[PDB]
This record gives sequence, structure tokens and C-alpha cells, in this order.
Amino acid sequence: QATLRLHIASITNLQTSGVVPKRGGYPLPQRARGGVSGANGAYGLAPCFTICTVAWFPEEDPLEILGFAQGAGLRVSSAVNTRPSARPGAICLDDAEVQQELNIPISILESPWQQRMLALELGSNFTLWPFLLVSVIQIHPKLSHSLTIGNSPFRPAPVGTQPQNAIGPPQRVRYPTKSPVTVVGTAILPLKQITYLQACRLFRHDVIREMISTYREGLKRLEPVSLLSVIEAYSGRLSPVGEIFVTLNQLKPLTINPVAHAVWIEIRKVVNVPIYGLTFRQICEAELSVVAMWEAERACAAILRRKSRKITAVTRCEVQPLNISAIERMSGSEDSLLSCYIRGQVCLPVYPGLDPSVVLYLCLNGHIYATLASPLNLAASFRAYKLRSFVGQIELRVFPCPANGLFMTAAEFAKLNIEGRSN
Amino acid sequence: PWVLAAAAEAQRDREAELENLSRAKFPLVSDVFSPEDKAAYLGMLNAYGNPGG
Amino acid sequence: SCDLVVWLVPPQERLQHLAEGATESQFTPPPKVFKIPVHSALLRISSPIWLKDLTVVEAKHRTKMKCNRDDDGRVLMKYVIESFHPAAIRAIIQYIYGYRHEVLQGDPFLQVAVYKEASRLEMKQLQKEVLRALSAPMNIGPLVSLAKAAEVMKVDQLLLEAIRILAGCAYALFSGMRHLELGPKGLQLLLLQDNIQLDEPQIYICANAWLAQQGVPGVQRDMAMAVYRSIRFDSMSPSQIQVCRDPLLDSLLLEACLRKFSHLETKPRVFPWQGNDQFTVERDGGLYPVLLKRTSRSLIWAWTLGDSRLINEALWGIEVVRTAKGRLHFGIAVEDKTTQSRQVCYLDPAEKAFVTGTITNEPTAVSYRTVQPGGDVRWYRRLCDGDIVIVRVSVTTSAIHLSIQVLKSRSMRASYMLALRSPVCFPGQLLQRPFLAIWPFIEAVNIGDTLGVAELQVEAIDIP
Amino acid sequence: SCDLVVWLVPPQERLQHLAEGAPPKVFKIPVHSALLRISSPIWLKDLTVVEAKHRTKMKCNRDDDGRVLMKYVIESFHPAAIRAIIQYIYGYRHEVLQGDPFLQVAVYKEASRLEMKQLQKEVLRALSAPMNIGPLVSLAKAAEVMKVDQLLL
Amino acid sequence: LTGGEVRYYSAFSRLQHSQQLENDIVHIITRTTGWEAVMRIRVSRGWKISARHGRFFLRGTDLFVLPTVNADSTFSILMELDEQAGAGGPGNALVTPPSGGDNVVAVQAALLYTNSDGERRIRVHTFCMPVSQNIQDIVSSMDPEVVTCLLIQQAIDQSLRSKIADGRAFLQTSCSQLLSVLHSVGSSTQLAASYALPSLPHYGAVAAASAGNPAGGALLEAGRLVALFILGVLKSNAFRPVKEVSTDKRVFSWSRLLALPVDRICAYVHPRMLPLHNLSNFGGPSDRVLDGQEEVILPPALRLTAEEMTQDGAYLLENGEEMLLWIGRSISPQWLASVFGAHSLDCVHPDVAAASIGDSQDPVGLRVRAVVQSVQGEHLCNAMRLLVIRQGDPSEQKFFAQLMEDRVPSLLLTFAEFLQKVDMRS
Repeated sequence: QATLRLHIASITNLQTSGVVPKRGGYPLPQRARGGVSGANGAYGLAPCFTICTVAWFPEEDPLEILGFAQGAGLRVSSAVNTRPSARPGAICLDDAEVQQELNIPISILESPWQQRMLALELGSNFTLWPFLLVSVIQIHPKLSHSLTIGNSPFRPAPVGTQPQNAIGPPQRVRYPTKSPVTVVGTAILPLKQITYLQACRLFRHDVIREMISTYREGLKRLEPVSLLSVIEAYSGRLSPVGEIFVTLNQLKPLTINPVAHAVWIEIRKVVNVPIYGLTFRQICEAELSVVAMWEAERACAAILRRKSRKITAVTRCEVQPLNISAIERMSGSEDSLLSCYIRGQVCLPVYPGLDPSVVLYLCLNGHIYATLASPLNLAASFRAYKLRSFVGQIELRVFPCPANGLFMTAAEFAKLNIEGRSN
Repeated sequence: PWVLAAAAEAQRDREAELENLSRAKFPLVSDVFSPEDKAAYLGMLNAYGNPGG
Repeated sequence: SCDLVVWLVPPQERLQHLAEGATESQFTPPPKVFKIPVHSALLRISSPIWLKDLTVVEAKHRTKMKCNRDDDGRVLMKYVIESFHPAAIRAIIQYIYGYRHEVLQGDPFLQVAVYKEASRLEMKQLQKEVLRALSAPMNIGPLVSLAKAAEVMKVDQLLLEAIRILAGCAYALFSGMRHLELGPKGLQLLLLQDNIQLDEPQIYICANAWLAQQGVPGVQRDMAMAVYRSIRFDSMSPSQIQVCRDPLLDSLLLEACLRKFSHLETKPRVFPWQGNDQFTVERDGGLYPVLLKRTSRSLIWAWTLGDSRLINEALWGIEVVRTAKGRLHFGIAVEDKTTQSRQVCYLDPAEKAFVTGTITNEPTAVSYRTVQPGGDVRWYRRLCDGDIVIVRVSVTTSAIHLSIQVLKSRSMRASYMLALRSPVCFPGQLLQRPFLAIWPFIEAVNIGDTLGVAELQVEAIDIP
Repeated sequence: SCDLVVWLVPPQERLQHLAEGAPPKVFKIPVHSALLRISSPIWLKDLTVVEAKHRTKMKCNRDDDGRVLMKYVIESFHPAAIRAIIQYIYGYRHEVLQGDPFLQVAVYKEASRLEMKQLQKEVLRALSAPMNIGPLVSLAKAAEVMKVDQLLL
Repeated sequence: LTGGEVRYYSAFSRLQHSQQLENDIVHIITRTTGWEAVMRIRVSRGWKISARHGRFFLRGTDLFVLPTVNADSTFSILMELDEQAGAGGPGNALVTPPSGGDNVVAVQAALLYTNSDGERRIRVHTFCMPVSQNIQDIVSSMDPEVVTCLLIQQAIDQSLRSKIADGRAFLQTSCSQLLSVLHSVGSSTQLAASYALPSLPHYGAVAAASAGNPAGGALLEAGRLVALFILGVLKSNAFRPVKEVSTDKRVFSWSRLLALPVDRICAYVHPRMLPLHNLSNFGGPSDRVLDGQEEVILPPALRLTAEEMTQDGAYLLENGEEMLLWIGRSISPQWLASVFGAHSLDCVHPDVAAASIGDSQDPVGLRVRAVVQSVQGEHLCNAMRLLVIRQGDPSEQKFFAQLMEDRVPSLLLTFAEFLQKVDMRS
């Protein structure tokens, strides 16, 4: 399959700080301030910064792709330290020489997934992937005087821990409350149109993110709109922040020996959730939201708020009584049988090293009420999946990840060493 | 490019001239009267307005 | 006109067999397959061991062109560096280019790593410019990895100054089993400083951890003995020396008595938290104050004061056991003012401010107390009984830093920077770290407020 | 390094048959070629051409590899002006500042071939130094002989 | 009403302070002071004295009763034409003495002062201006430093009886009416399209500093100097919005502007930024001991923009009240230790950097000595509050708001687009 690679190498004229002198308000964010943490005395831009460059497609998210590649297909660049851009003018600008290539295995040169959405794109009456975002994330440097945990890429060691992260099966995925990294600018590289040295206008994430949001929700409710639209639709907010000089002409060859990196779970409709304690009215006054989850996660609140692995409904929610000629004759019994037509495609990126097992949960508002009875352990329509009792049938198909032939076992991958990632 | 550069706060009077064609009508003395009639009223203010001053 | 690429690589060329090389989560995450072009010249003049390994690179690279006829083109040399140190090499290409930013003022933990290339690659002039970057108010942090630094390269001089500035940083070298890192040889010079402010049983229990974890002869009968004579086994209550019993030690503790009876003792640990007049010293037996009652002879809003400790960086541990909603004051005193007469800091738990003053002995006294500008502190969390409320300072050629931190919330940081120190005192032997002998300065309000000496935690404070 | 045979010779051009009436400095100096690189890339262009022409003569030659030091050729009546630029790079600037104005103008023209406007400015400052009317008319001679209009003005 | 100063050292807290109070009381007590002074101003016929400014008392119609004149007295007089005196007379032409034409007006100032040695002198000042009907020469003899300062004194009148915004709109309108005149006296219709920053000479040297600027180009660039000062007041602490300006500093800024010399007005409304990082390259090789008679040769006055500060520099700023030394970001530590004894800008305490300067006795450091102390002491009041600010210390709201060319966040407008506003309504 296609094997593309960009030689991200230049990121110059950055605004990391985010406090362009003409922004007045100078509370130099507690992410650019670097010194003896304190008052006027010590608090200023931190000599150099730590830059990381991820290359994500308009489908997945950036500050999470790292979560998979906390160590080191190839997408996350390496800690490149920045320098205080000189040149006349520019008082909060920054330069940095990443000089690292990114081998993104944009596999599939022909797929049904697109076909369907692609038709829905024209109104249902290398190409396909036409955009590659290269956002720069900044490692938050703590001031040299605070007494908290470290986050610096290079770090001293407490004997008894291998170069790994908090996602290992035994461990339970944590989601840093205080952000350990912020995105300081994305860059929409026009793939289709690709002494080379092509440039790119690093555009503030805020807008780019809001943009990526629309495209995302569009695909969800089976209504794909073309990026190009918003790119020239939203525009407006588009606020420049820097310039990443990239190298095109990689000439995609062929990949060797396949793997998974998706599941586009497509829920069709629920059937008889035995919702118990809840006023029939209050029930249909909730937000029936099915939320996917790659097993391991195992009910990790955070995920249940990510607007990517969650799909609520927009249709109506029928709430029948129960049994009839019985509970109806007995009255009360908050327990009720409820259904709904939650239509939408989710998309759970397969974490490299988690035995594939989607456990789509469903929470009226904030309460996992039912788990796909028994892990949908994939690896090897509607499967009439039963539902359980948490705090009895669902229609859903699992479009393949790249295109076909995928899903690696936790053990399977594990058995490959790989940057010691697996001892 | 166009979104990047044309987003400018440098209007002030180049915006201010626009509402003086829409919802800021302001019919003043010179607009209401002809030049010959304006001299008639402004000469009538000689004896009738502000008689103490 | 570059004509050379370095080709940095992950090391040993055996990426199925290795199971010992940098098998640790912290100082080597990544693989480092990098391609840096350098411009041929301005590479071999500066370095002795680069020139030793590059004249043979070009000699075996001329095996084609000096006997060729054609192919002018642009063909590169292939001088591979073999290393597991992640950044390491990258900062020294930017040195010899002439525009650095990462050696002289870069991010820490590379001020340790760039200096590793000084030892392993024979940079002698570079150590002077690196050592000025070490001269900085670091976040404790790089210094414990800098005690590991001089242990492996065996200079005996950088180890000597790493440990007297980390001697004030006790309760951080010991804390969350972090001396489990700190290797042999240089640990014997530890526990000889008069700057470790912890309780001697807490020094005892951490010392047993390092005597484990290796294989538990030669050093096993020489230094695994010399540790116990290094620890100050005097100044104890006998009720805690009685749990020291084992078929070891005995002749090398020698007494556990005698020096206790006749009233001349060894050197006390530092001094910390003595009481005079309205505070007194409540001993755990031998000499060391461990808890401080309020002892009124018969309220009084006065202060207490302590003895000397020459320190670059220190984070001495204070805990409280009983408190009624506040009623405490922290902040250090310092020695050097021109008309003597002291100057202190005063953690004001009423209007969230930082306050300086001046002192003329006779402990029930106050002279012209005044508030200060720069008071970054807020109030959110009430401090109840049983809290860790530790205080850490820094030092500067023309300033002093100071903070008060409580280890149970995202809140509770209390930072101020004291004014100019006034004189000069630079004990610099390849370094710059000023010493000043600040005296820790403690105050309490009403009857009670026992305070004491902090327990040596379970998990972490500041390094990882 | 140990190189620079440098057969720098005065040219003839117009003097094909007869030379105009009124020494030829054929150089042999044991210094390195890094001075020509530091000066300007103009001399570095002919430096690469000459060193690769000598290298081509030993490309197909494995046995006759006797050390001929890397040469150089220029066509100038005063190569001692290039020698003055050479010792300027070493560090003492005495012969550049004070000396024969006949040589000082020749350094100015070699700086015109250098495109190196730095030394052009301080030789315009060197003629502005307090200095007697004797060598003022001597540099008025020298700017006239080499047809340098601006320094003569 | 009695002629004194209103010095307003805010938040007076000794360690950050109290050196200026020692120095300025030494100036105030031991200066040239008159006593029991009687100021009177008079003007030739055909012209009156409408707006009178300064620190005095108005007795009668012409008597400025000043109990003590001081070394920094400055009184501003605005002349408007006298209709009843210019007309109705034998010499109805402007100032026509019986000898002949002699059409030259005169303004005469008298000061009946007691000096220190117990005796009375009348200090008499004489200024005269010849009379012209022609519009080219009347607009060519203007002074851009003084004409802006006059617009400030009438602006404080606008904001004292009316609101502050009425003063602010008065500067923008008076700028456009001056530029309509400068375009009317000109003839080439390309000077409106030019939006270049003018020449920026020293204070007091701006009379005819255009020199080689030819005719209408010199006439325009003097007006571009007007446009830079008049934009400058709109951005300065004197007419800035209330977000970062309290009322009480606004009172001190107004009260200072009504009594300063034209030198000290012009420093406030347009600073001098000085490059200080490579002072060794700025000064000559003759680094003699710098003690006054040795010429400092200060580095050239950089234009007060955002368009030239390299990020690894260190720049000084002077405005007459609060002189600020914003060092920056990646300044070379070999310069840093020479000027401030330390290793990094993190270890540079803000207050001792201002007090103790250049203690290492480096010739690099002594260059920084002469640069700061010459800027301190063009006049005898010397100490005017140096502060150092590194790139990020939150006080840099001051330093980036004494930049009169880039868009200050209080008033988002460049110098080029400010010209686009005022040349359109002209």
C-alpha cells in the first residue's frame, strides 16, 4: 500500500508563547513562562522550548496519536529544542530545526468506506485522502523552583520502570487533568497538489480544531462534507502563527508484508434498554449517547466526554412501560423499556498493543447503563449484540480499519521487542 | 491570504461613512433647506432666537 | 558544500540481543536514527577524538575516488556515531557551528548530557562553558543526576561540589527511594556533611535500603560497614538504638553509650529547630530536637531562630501535628547586612502577603516590620492537623528565592524572592554556586503548634 | 596546509610583441590556502577548479603520486597586493594601513575583484588619516596610474 | 496656583525607591530660585493673549503672580488675533510704527524676581516675528516639536472642562486640519501616498534638521514628525484608555505636561530608544575613562517601532519619568556578566540592576556606565527611575507601550494607518 513521508524540517517564526507583543495582556501563559517560579523576580519566556510534530489525517485527533507513540505508522517526531528567532522585529517569535522525516503508512489505494461516504459527499445520486495536517505540540516545561512531577522528554530514572507509558493492560488509562502538552499550531498541507522546499502556514489550532470538529461530526451523522468547504467556509478565524517548510515528492512505493487502525463502529438503533430508576419523562429528556471504547480503557470517564468516541441520538426515544397486564397493573416500577434510532459512525483508532475488543457503552446522560453484552472481541449486518445491566439488543456493523485484513493481538504485537516498548 | 490580510481593524471613518446612508439619516439644516431658504431662516434667528444674549 | 552526513543511530547493532543497555524508562526512551549534514571542514579542528576517528574515515573513503575517473556528483562520507544517549551529539554540532542556545542556556537534563560528551569525547575547553550553564537556579532535579554524572566519569571534583549543594537538598535525595539511584563511591562522602536536616532514624532506614538491592566480599566488608560509621549513631535516644540489633555492626558502633554519658559528643547533624525562652527543645533522648512544644513560663507574638547551614539549594521538611485554622509563620533569616541586625521573611496567613523585617536579638522583640511587593500566594485550602508544609529556598549572586508548599493539593504554593544579599561569597572551584549560611526562621502564634520533623514519605516530590 | 606552490605571474595582454618600458613577482610562499577561502568565494571558484584539475591528473594515476603542492595562478602586475591582503588576515594590519600608496591602491583594486566592501571602507578611512602632503600626491599618482577615478577624486 | 511641583512617586516602599527622593530634594532645594516674583507678559497691538498656561495665579487680566519661580518654569502663551486692535487705527497693517513699515510683532516677558543675593532683578525676554501674507513661508517656519506641544495644552483644556474623549478627538481633528494645509501649500499629488517615518532628531535640535531634504519634501517630513508626536500622545499614559491607566497617574501626567519645557514634553510624547547590546561596536576604539569631557558617542536614536529589535539585544528607553531597560531573550552571557554580576538574566534582580551598574570594570561595562549616566544627566535632575525588564516579566506593558509606532494594544493603529486616517479627512 502507499508509503508517504514528509521531511518536516524548518518550523521557523513560531509564536509558541501566544502573547504577540500587540496582545497587551501579558500573563505569559504558565506554559511559556520559564524560570525560578515566582513573582516579578523570575518569570519570562523560557530560553528554549520543546517542540513535537505529529502528522494526523482529518479523521483522527493529534494530542492523542502521541498517546499511542509515547515512545516511538511513524507519525510523532522527536523532541526538537527551539531557539529565540533573531532577525529585526519579532519579540515573541521562535525558530526550530526538526529535520525529521515522518513515514505515514497512508495504506489503501481504493476503499468501500469512501465509496459510500464519497457518494453521500456528492449527494449519493493520491486522491481520496486530500489533506494531511501537521500540528506542532509543545511539552509543558515546569519552572525550575516548583515541587511537582517532571514532564521533560529527557529525564533521570527511579530504578524499576521500563521506557513505557500509562496504557499498559494492567495499568488503567489516565487522562492528565493538567495538560502535559498543548498544541501551538496545525498546518493544512494540500496533499493532492503536493530545490524543493515547499512552505506551510502554521494556523492556530483553535480555529483548525473548530474546523476539524465540523468535518468530524459530519462523517458521524453519515453526512460527509468536503474539508475544502470549511477550509474556505470557516476561514475567517484562521489566524497565522508560523511557517513549516516541508519536502514533497516522496513518491509513494509499496508496503511490505496487514494491520488495523480504525473500526468506524456504525450504530443503527437500540431495542429494549431495561432503563430502571428514572422518570419515564426524564428518560426521554436525556441524551441517549452510545460511547465506543477499546476494552482496556474499561469505563474511563474522560473517554465518555471525548466528542469523538461518543455518539448521542437526535431522533425521539420511545419509553414503553414494562411487561403490561403486570407492572402496568402494579403501577410505579421506574424500570421501563426504551429504544431510539441513534444513527452515526464513531471511529475508535486501534491503540497499538490493546487486544481488539470494542465494549460500546450507553449512558442516558452520565451513567454507563449497558455494555455490549460480552466484549465484541474482533481480531477474526447487525450482530444482535445483547445489552447488560450497568450504572437488550443493538444494531451495529464494524466497517474494517484500513480496508481489510487487520487487528493485532496484544500478545501478537507485544512479541516484537520494538524500541524496548515491549521489554 | 485574503482572509489573512483583509481582516483589518483599520476602518473607523471608512465604516462610519457607511451608516450615514443607513439608520443614521440625520436630516440637518443644510440638507432640509435650499441655500436661498437657509439664508432666510438664519437671518430670522437674528431677532427671534436668544433675545437676552 | 556539506559533503558529510553524521548518521546518528541507536547503538550496538544488535537490536534483538540487548537486555541491559539503558533498560530504564527515563533517560532513554527513543530510537535516534538521525541524518545531520555538516559542512566537512569546521569539524576536525576542534576535537581530538573526532580527528582520531575521521582521518581513518576519509582514508577509507578515498579508496574509490583517488582511483576513479568519473562520477563527480555529490557523494557523502559516512562517519557514524554510536550512542544510546538521546540528544547528546546534536547539541555539539550547533556548538561548532557558532550559534548554540542549547549548551549555554538550554533546557536542563541536557546540562548533564552535553557534559557527558565532554568526558567521553575529550572536550576540555567545553567544560568551562557547560559549567556556567550548571550555574543556574535549577529545580533540584539535574543535580541528583549530576551526582550520577561524576560517579561514572571519575573526576572526584564535580562529585565533591555536587554533594555539598545536594546536602541541603536532603528530604529529596532520600524521599521516594531516590538514593536507590545514587551509586557507590560518592555515597561515602554523603552522611559526612553537616547539612542533612533529617531525623537520624529516617537516615537509618534509608541507609538500609542501599545496603540491600545489590546482592544482599571486599567492599561488602569494607564499605558495607563504613556506611554505619558514616551515619551519626550518636545523639540518639537509647530507645531507638535498641532496634539496631543484628549479628553485625557492634564493634563499629563501638559504644552506643559512654560518649552519651560523659557530655562531649560528636558533631550534631545541622541544628534544626531549636527552642529558646518561650520555645524549648523536646528531645528524643540524645541531642536532636524532634518536636517543639509551646512552653510559656507563665499572648506573645514573637519569634524563634536557628543556627548555620551553608547551602546552595535546600528544601528542609516541616510538618505540623495540631493547629486551629492557621496560626503559623515561616520564611528565612539571612546573615549578611552591613549594620548586622538581621533581616527575615514572614509568611503572613491573614492577607496572603510576604513580609520582610529586621531583628535585634532578645527573642521577645520586633523592630519595624514591613510588607513587601511581589506576594504571589492565595489561600484556598485550610491546613488541618497532620500536614506536610515544607519550605524550600534558592540562592543567587544578587537574590534569594523562597517558597512554602503543601503536598496534598494543586494549590498551596507560596513564592517570594528576597532582595539583594549585599556581600559576595563565591566558593567556586570550577563552579559558581554562592553560599550564604542563611538561618532558618520559624514562628508560631498561640499555645500549641508543636510542628516537628517531617516523615520521609512514600512516593515522590520533585525529581522523577 | 603544507601547500601553495602558487605560480602567480604578471600577465602581458596588450604586450604580445613588445612590452611598454617600465619586478615580476613569481611567488613561492609556504602557507595554507584557507586565506583565499576566507577572502571571497570569487577566489574560491578558481581554487576549486585548480585543485580539481590537479586532482584529475592523479585520478587515473596510482603509482606516480609524487607530492605536487596545490598550485594557483593569477594574472596581476602586483601580486604583492594579494600578499598584503594575506598578512591582513593573519592579524597585524601595519603594512596595509601605512606603507607605499602604490601598493595601497593595488589593494583597493584587488578588493574590487573581492566584492568585499569592508576593507574598501577603511582604506578610504586610511587616506583620511592625518598624513603629510608628500604621500598625498603620491597616492594621487597611484590612483591616476591604475585609472581609479573615485579615489583620485 | 502658586508654582510648585507635584512629584508622584507611587507606592513609596524604600527598597524599590528612596534614591529618587534623596536626589530630587537636592535638586529642588539647591537650584536657581527666584522669590516674590512678578511675571507679566505683553504683546504688540493687533494680537491678544488668549490661552495662558503654566503654574501661576491670574490676578487682574495680565499679572502672573508667582511666589517663587524655579529653574524649570515654562509658561505657554497662545496668540489669537485681536480684531479691535488690528482694525481701527492709523497703522492698520500689522505693527506699523511711525518710522515706516516695521511689520514685526513682539512679545515681551518681565520677571521682577529676588535672587539669592538679596537684590532685585527683572529678567527681560524678547521674541519677535516678522509679518507675512504668503502661505508658503508661514507654514515652512513652523516647528514640529512646539506646534504639537501647543496642541497638548489646548487638549488638557478640552479634557478638563469636557470629557477625556473630547480631548482625544481634538488631536485627531487638529492633525487633519494641519495636513490639509500642508497638502494645499504643496503641489505634487504623491505626498499623500507616502507613509514613511520621518527624521527623528534630538530634542532642541529640531528647528531646521531637514537640511538636505528639498523644499516640499522637507515641508512634508516636518509634518510627518508632527503626525508621529500627535499619534504618540494618543498612545502615551497621558491620553491612554483607563484599562491600565488609573485616574491618579493621569492627573500627574496632565499636571506635568502643563509646566515642562519643550525638551521635557518632547521626551514623554516620543522617547529615545538606544541599542545597548553591541555597545563595543557602537563606540570608537579609544576607550578612555569616561568622565564627561570624553565624548560618549551614544548609539544613534533608533525609530520607536517594533520593526527593529533583534531578539538577542538589550535596549534602553527614556521618556523623562520612567526609563526602562528591556534586555530581552537570548542576550549573550559574556555581555550579561560584564554589566550585571551574575550568569543569567534569571539571576538579575530588577532593583539592584538599576542601582548598581557595571561593577566588573570591563571596558564593555564602562560603555554601559556612560550610556546610562549621560541619559540620566543631560539636565541636573539626573536620577529618573531606571528599571530593568527581562522578556516576560509582567511589567513589560510599560516598555511595549512607550513604542509610538507599532500598534500599542490600547489603541490599535500603526503610524502608517494613522496617516491613512488623517490624510483622508484632510
